Order: sequence, then structure tokens, then C-alpha cells
Amino acid sequence: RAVRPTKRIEFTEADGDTEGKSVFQLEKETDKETFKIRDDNPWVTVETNGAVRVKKKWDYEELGPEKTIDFWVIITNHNAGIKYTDNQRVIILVKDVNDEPPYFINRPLPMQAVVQLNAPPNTPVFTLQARDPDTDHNIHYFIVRDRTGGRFEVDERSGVVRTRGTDLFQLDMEYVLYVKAEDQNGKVRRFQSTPEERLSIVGGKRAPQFYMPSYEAEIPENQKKDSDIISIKAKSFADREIRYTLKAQGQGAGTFNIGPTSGIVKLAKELDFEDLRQPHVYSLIVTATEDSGGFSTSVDLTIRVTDVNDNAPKFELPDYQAHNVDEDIPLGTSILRVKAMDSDSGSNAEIEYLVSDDHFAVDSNGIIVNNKQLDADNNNAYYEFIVTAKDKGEPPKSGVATVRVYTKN
Ligand SMILES: [Ca+2]
Ligand SMILES: [Ca+2]
Ligand SMILES: [Ca+2]
Ligand SMILES: [Ca+2]
Ligand SMILES: [Ca+2]
Ligand SMILES: [Ca+2]
Repeated sequence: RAVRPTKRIEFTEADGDTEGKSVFQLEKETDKETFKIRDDNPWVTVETNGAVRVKKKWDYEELGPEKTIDFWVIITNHNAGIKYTDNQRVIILVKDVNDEPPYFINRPLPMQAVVQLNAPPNTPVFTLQARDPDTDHNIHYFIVRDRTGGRFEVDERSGVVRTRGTDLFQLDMEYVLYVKAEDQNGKVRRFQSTPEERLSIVGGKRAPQFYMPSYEAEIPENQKKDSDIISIKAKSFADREIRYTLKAQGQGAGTFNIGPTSGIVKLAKELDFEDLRQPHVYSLIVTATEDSGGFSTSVDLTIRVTDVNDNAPKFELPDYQAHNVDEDIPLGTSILRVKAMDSDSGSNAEIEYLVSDDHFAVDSNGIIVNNKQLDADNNNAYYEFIVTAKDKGEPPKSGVATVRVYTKN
């Protein structure tokens, strides 16, 4: 059994573009020998005949600096005379292909700017910025569709949008441009491209814009007061300072509040998933107002509260007692029924039953049964033991109750 010289081979990304594709064949030294990969590899699998097949679609952008798929292969070989189990290393060099589309990095989205009312021609107003994962990208900027009527133009390389013409812009009017960025070093004979984006240019002045079109957060019911839930941030287009406020529709306001200037949302009142009067989903409205101006804008903020196993199963009675039980009762007789309830939900409310005295047994329905003869070793004619109701929470909480069984002959 020997190490064989390393196999070196070269391919482009695209060659490995189809899951399961047999890209190439490993070299055999006799017909009879078979192949198996030495360890998992994310990019390739190996058939017993030597075929190297794509596992995960090959990706230059996701390989390390070496840009190789590097793996070992076991080669095995009765009736052939000489037996062995060989090792060979296999190194595929992966060449780049322009295969990933460009994407805008402008934030926030949608894209928004303002234009000064009497802006001279060629005033810069916005700067489109795209990025492209491929090594040899070639980003070109375009206005694909104009709804200003021709009052703007973009520089194809810098992505700067600037005014055209001398006419004034109208206060509060929106001027709309649909823009794209494309990578001209890659195609599909059609160039790789961002989705069309809507660039909103408003004359003179506009309301603030939040950094996200909406906000959401899922928090547990047991999370402490005054703790930070989510922080919200808006931008002014005239560099005014901003102050936030919050509302509800129409379930439980006062539960949350917001930081005056810093936008951080905190928990104000302790929560309870078990409290019906509080909802499980909190629909909130956050408005960012310019108190140095007048303008303001709203954004939805949704908070989901989750169940924690804060409740233990409770038995309906504090203790259970059965009387006049004949001791000769055949095994399997219902002696008494027991029941316990749990406030939580799902499996935090799922209930299993146990019994501390192996003379009895109990099923998922709480039926306490006779598990051994009751007439043997029972001088005082009486059993006293504990039932547990145990939930399926993590960790599980328990409820317990005394059970008394008085027997007789
Ligand atoms: Ca790729
Ligand atoms: Ca590529
Ligand atoms: Ca590209
Ligand atoms: Ca609770
Ligand atoms: Ca529980
Ligand atoms: Ca709970």
C-alpha cells in the first residue's frame, strides 16, 4: 500500500456549476481498483469507479486564498494477486468566472435625496454605489427610466447623479429616477445587473427616513425590565436633530417606551405570555419627528413575545384519597383518577405522571392503577405515596400531591 503522486488539475468555477456533474475521472492503475474519498469534502464526492462529482456548486467567491478543492482519495484492491489500499491527494485549481451579479450598497433603501430649489445646472444630488463579488468586475451606472422629464443625469463610472438645466425645482415635488448598475465584464449576451431601484428626489425639503423600512424583534416573556429591545435610527435630509415617540394599535401601550434622542427601545413593564389581556404580537408605531422644523415619518415595529416554562403543573386537589379498596383486587384496577394542569403552552404544558410507590402505576390519563398484590406485606392496610406531574419543559418543572389508599379484607 503506497502513496501515489498527487493529482493536479485545473477547472473554472462554471465547470462545477451543476450538482452531481462528473467533472473528471481519477487515474486508474489497473481496471479492478476502486475509489472512495478519504473524508468529507464540501465540493466533491467520489464514485467507486473514480468519477469526481460536484457536491456543492463550485464557487470561486467562497474558496480560500489558495482557491483549491483539496482532498484525499483511498484506492482499494481478491483474485488480482497483489492486494493494497493506496492513498492519493487530489488538488483542483479553480479559476474565476464572472458569475455573480452586482448589488447597490446605498443605505437606507429606498434611495432618497433632496434637490435645492434653485440648484445650478450640474449640482450633485446623490451617488449610486454598487459592489460586485467577482475579481474583474466592471461597474457601470445608468438611469434606465426617467420621470423628471430630463432634469437629471448620472455619471456612468462614479455613479454621481446631478441636475441638468437651469429651471427651478418645485418645493415638495418628487422627481423619480429608476436606476441600475451593471457589470459589463459578465453576461447571461445580456449584462449582469442589479434589480432596478427607485431613486426619490424631492424638491427643497423632505421628511426623515428610517434606516430600515420596518422593524421586528422576538423577545422572551421573562426578559428583565429596562433592558434594551431594539434600537431605531432615522436620518434627516437637512441635518436637523430627531426625537422619537411610540404608539400601539390597539393592544397594550405602556408596555414599551423609546429613548428620547438615542432611539433605543426598552421594556417598561414585566411581561406574561400567560396573561390573556396582553397579546403575543405587539404592533407598534414609531415616529421620528424634527422638532426643529415640523416634518415627521412613521414606521411599523412588531414585537413577538415567546412562552417560557415559568409554570409548574398543579394538581386540581391538594391530596387524593381512596377508601374501602379491597386488597385482593386483581392487578390493573383503577383505584382513583388524578389530574393536574399547566399554564404554559406546547410541551411546556405536556404532562407525564409518576408514582413513588411501585405498588401502583399511573398512565398519561392520570388513572392510578393497582401494580402489585395489595394483600401481601400490608399489616396496617394503608398506602401513602406521592404522585408527580412533570412537564416536558427545559428544564422540566414538577407538581406533587399525596395519595392515600385505605384497604380492607
Ligand atoms: Ca461563484
Ligand atoms: Ca466568480
Ligand atoms: Ca460580476
Ligand atoms: Ca408567565
Ligand atoms: Ca410548565
Ligand atoms: Ca409560560
